[PDB]
Amino acid sequence: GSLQGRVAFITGAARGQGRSHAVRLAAEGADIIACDICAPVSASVTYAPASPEDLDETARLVEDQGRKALTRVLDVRDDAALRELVADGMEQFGRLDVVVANAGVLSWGRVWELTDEQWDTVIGVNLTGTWRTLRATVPAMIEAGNGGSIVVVSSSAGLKATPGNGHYSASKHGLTALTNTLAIELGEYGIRVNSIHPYSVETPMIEPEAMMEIFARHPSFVHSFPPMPVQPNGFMTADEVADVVAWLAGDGSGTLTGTQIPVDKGALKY
Amino acid sequence: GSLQGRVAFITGAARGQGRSHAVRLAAEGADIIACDICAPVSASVTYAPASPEDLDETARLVEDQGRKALTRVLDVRDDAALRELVADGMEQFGRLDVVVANAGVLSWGRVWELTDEQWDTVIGVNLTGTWRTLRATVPAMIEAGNGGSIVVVSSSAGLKATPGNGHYSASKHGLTALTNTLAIELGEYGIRVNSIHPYSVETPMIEPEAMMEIFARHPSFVHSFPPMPVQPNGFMTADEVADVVAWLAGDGSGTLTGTQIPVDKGALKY
Amino acid sequence: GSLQGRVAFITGAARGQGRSHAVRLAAEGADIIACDICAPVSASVTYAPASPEDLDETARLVEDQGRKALTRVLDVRDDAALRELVADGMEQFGRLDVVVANAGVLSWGRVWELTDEQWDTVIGVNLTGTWRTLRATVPAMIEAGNGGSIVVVSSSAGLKATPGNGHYSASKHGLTALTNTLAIELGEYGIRVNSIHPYSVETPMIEPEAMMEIFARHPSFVHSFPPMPVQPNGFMTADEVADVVAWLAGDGSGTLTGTQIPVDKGALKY
Amino acid sequence: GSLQGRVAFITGAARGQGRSHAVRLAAEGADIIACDICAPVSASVTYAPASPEDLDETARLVEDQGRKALTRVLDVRDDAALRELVADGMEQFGRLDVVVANAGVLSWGRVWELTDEQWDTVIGVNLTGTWRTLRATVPAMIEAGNGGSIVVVSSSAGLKATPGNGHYSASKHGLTALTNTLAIELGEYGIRVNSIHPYSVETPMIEPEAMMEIFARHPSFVHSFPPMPVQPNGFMTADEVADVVAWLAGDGSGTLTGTQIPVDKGALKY
Ligand SMILES: NC(=O)c1ccc[n+]([C@@H]2O[C@H](COP(=O)([O-])OP(=O)(O)OC[C@H]3O[C@@H](n4cnc5c(N)ncnc54)[C@H](O)[C@@H]3O)[C@@H](O)[C@H]2O)c1
Ligand SMILES: NC(=O)c1ccc[n+]([C@@H]2O[C@H](COP(=O)([O-])OP(=O)(O)OC[C@H]3O[C@@H](n4cnc5c(N)ncnc54)[C@H](O)[C@@H]3O)[C@@H](O)[C@H]2O)c1
Ligand SMILES: NC(=O)c1ccc[n+]([C@@H]2O[C@H](COP(=O)([O-])OP(=O)(O)OC[C@H]3O[C@@H](n4cnc5c(N)ncnc54)[C@H](O)[C@@H]3O)[C@@H](O)[C@H]2O)c1
Ligand SMILES: NC(=O)c1ccc[n+]([C@@H]2O[C@H](COP(=O)([O-])OP(=O)(O)OC[C@H]3O[C@@H](n4cnc5c(N)ncnc54)[C@H](O)[C@@H]3O)[C@@H](O)[C@H]2O)c1
Repeated sequence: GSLQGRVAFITGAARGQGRSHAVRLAAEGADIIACDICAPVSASVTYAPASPEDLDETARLVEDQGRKALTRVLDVRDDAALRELVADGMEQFGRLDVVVANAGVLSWGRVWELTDEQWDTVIGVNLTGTWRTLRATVPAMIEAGNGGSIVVVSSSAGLKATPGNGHYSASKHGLTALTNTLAIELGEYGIRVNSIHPYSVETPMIEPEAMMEIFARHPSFVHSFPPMPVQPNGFMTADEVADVVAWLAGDGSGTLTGTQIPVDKGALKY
Repeated sequence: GSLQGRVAFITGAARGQGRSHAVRLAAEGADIIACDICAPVSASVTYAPASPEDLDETARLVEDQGRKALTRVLDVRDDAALRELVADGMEQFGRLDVVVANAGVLSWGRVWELTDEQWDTVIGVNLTGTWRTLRATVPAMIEAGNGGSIVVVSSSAGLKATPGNGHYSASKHGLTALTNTLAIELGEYGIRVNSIHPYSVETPMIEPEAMMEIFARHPSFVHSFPPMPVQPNGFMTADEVADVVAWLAGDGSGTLTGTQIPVDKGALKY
Repeated sequence: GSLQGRVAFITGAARGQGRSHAVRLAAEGADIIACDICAPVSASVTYAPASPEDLDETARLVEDQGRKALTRVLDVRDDAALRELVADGMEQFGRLDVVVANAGVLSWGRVWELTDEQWDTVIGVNLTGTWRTLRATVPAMIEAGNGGSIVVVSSSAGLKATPGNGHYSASKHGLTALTNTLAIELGEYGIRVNSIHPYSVETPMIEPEAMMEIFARHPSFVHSFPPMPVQPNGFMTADEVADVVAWLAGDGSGTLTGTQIPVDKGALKY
Repeated sequence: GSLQGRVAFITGAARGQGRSHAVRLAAEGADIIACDICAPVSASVTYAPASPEDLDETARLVEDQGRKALTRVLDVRDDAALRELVADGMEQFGRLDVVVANAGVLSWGRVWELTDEQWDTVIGVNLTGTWRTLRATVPAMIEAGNGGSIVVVSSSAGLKATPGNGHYSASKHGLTALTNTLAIELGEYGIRVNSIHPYSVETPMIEPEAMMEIFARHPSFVHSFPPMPVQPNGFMTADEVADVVAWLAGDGSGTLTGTQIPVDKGALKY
């Protein structure tokens, strides 16, 4: 496979896109270090939470590919827990080639109506939590000496801010900037850093209830959420997003660092 | 008198660019609500801090333009302080036409070498603090019913992330997103929201030794910091930045909302 | 006035936006060199053409501002005619401070359905014609030695390409590039170069029959043409576009070169 | 292989990037239609031209992959030649799945110093010739009814214009626009359209002598041409660009349409 004998570290791997990346990267030959908070993060995040069962199942799916999975329940806002998982992973697998910084949360409210808890939770998990993930993994990837590839999961909202979630758009634009700063800073080490910007991926993060409420109260907001030109009905799958991550993780994308890749089937073109 | 009889609320107004905006908007006719921490923000911010004398100085300069100045020492991370200043300001002036969210801080370190204090300070002042400023002022502007103009001070690093300051670049990209989400959400209220992206402005924030050290350690980082094509030697002034803020604040820029204006004499073109 | 004693050269000045710039820059104190083809460009351009009477009217409006107008019927694709008008303008006024490259045409068709005529006309007037305008005017501005400001009229379709007019979108993206290349090349001469990107300006170019037909045949294209957030009904006026041009033309925008200014009341945010 | 039983049409296939794409897509299992002017395009293009022999070598390299090659000497500016090659191609192969519009030329000069020959050659080949290529191929792809993937070769200068070649930067920005217009127009047909933006690729197009002449006269222009952060010395190869084209051509990129992919090893981040 394109990743035979390599090792990837993936956050938010309990379900959804994170699980898809873990399984796909395993299918490509990588052993997997995977973590997820496996719990509701906040009263302000109103869709269904991931469970520890979900993470165990990612691990079974990785093992089904003939690979090894080290999994752990942790919060990416918990620096000590991240350091320890990285250390345990390096002891078990001995190298670190791919990082997928994927854990995130979403909530909704107009900028001046957002609460402290809404703000702090989204900025804290999405932006600070990603930074902590990067700070914990980068030294191990440098020390391993094999170069590497880091994929930061931003959002289409990380390139074009959307109404009703300025805190989420801010967190995700912040991720675009981290990706690009880190691409410059890690160039000399042979480590590439790129970001993906998905749209309309069918996971529990998309709460149809929340969207209907937003468009009910502010009908003009619909103009920020158009159909996808090459798939004008319904949603893309988490596995489809994993096609992009697999390619970025491997040598086929050796010419890309600092790129913002929209995974949106054309929606950002409208 | 492009702003005759109007009221502007400005953060970080003790000195530097914030001072220049206060005095200019005053000379255009606006009375001024202005605030600043007037103290060191963090050991991690190594250049000289502003003083309470600086903010009194801004107040006197505004008064010399024939206008009123309400000033206060507060931290933009202190929500109650912000709310109280907005309330006292509305009591005194009865309207709010312009917000210039200008308070900010800078420090330097590669992404994986940043400390919790460096990160938390930059994200908390620049991103969260700006959000708190917007949340505290937007409802007064809506209630006044005269529409208005909000200027968010981002940076050239909020459009093109730079090496050695990923936290700062993230904070300022986050501000780009806040500007654009807010522009959409406030359009129906007749309030325009735009961001400026300065480069090389002569204020204490760019005392040169930090940058000298960064380049000495990481020589390749110089490529991210080119000359300004229309001023290839030296620095732009804080009063030059206030020309742009003055035009965005007033009606001459009525066709602009959601725009990112580089104030860089062309440096972003390189 | 902000442009007192200065001289501006404006193309497509017979009506619409170009007329509004001519009259506005005259009100600011500038003398005006104004030109327009005053004729239908092509059978492929289906809205009403400008007439010589239109250009004489622009001249009368300039003269009512107390300023002088040199006007000339010419085609921006005609190099000799451009060179001759620049020369006559320098003989009359002895200087050249502002250039507004505004002449433009529009037609509609899907990429693979466009005719040679449709393509050649739009590329030829918009992209090549603007280039000829800059080549003919830039040497005179340099020679005069007072620095200057050049405004290139692109479109929102010069930043975000639209369906049904790939030729026009390509021409206007070409103008964004020309603006930026020229800004770098002219920096050393003290000449600023910026582009404006309007949307939904009420001129004959936007007679609604063509757009109505495009939408009826290709209904999904409607997603590319959202409302303006701060003006969700109707169109902006040519005089409103002239507010931005006037500011760019003068010293208040001395910190801007190489900037792309959307004049769209927020529409590109959606 | 990923493109087994499919057909790809490639322009500029005599050598350099175009040859790399033809041989790679053949290795993935596609039969090839390939064409090239195999002659000097213009006195204004000063580096060595491709030869008919170059194109025959490409054909052999395709046949070595065990695939069929239909090749033809033609100018992409020549519409009848394109239609006839497309027609012969469909008769021979029966379908058309991938188009790589790669033919291009480069020359150098400041905007107001460019000759008519310089301008007309670069716009005619790069912008108009690419348009003609798309207009000739898109109908055949639609009629075949299998969807498809179209790759437009722009340049880093199609994202960030460069000094000394405003005409080339304009032509390549125009290609960005064509890509995105076409992505919206072709979505309903299951045809994806994406653009690549390479930098520093080792082909005859990079003439060390012309660069040295440019920097000799205008030293400040060097700031637009930085090193590649993940390959700070030397050039990337044509085969490395072909990794990106092979991925875009195939189903692994099914989530991408309207994307601008920089192929620059990070250079655009500086
Ligand atoms: N669903 C979409 O349409 C969409 C679009 C663009 C971007 N995104 C982003 O994609 C990424 C994956 O989201 P998803 O769609 O699979 O949704 P999801 O909610 O199903 O998956 C996110 C996972 O992250 C975990 N997580 C949340 N906070 C965490 C924390 N503090 N520490 C550790 N783990 C945490 C969750 O438990 C969950 O398992 C997220 O970053 C999200 O913002 C989603
Ligand atoms: N100087 C530059 O080159 C440059 C370039 C681009 C952007 N910026 C941005 O411009 C803005 C103004 O900075 P400047 O150049 O005038 O530097 P400065 O340090 O001279 O001024 C910033 C002011 O903000 C105040 N401030 C900092 N943290 C605060 C807090 N928590 N609460 C209240 N006040 C606080 C400071 O006391 C100071 O008076 C900042 O947002 C900065 O990030 C500066
Ligand atoms: N109307 C809009 O909504 C809109 C939006 C974005 C950009 N634009 C651009 O604004 C600019 C001004 O257009 P407008 O809206 O005022 O439309 P308009 O057609 O009323 O004005 C354009 C003027 O350019 C002149 N012209 C056309 N081809 C010429 C040529 N070859 N040589 C000399 N003159 C020529 C015309 O005769 C006409 O007077 C154009 O470049 C157009 O592409 C318009
Ligand atoms: N080399 C670089 O660094 C670089 C960087 C960015 C983009 N590009 C672009 O990549 C593409 C490939 O260029 P390359 O680097 O392989 O250079 P190249 O000159 O080796 O290849 C270009 C090929 O296109 C052919 N061609 C030129 N004009 C033609 C016409 N009118 N009709 C048919 N064929 C024609 C040439 O004969 C040549 O074989 C071009 O579009 C170029 O602009 C190159």
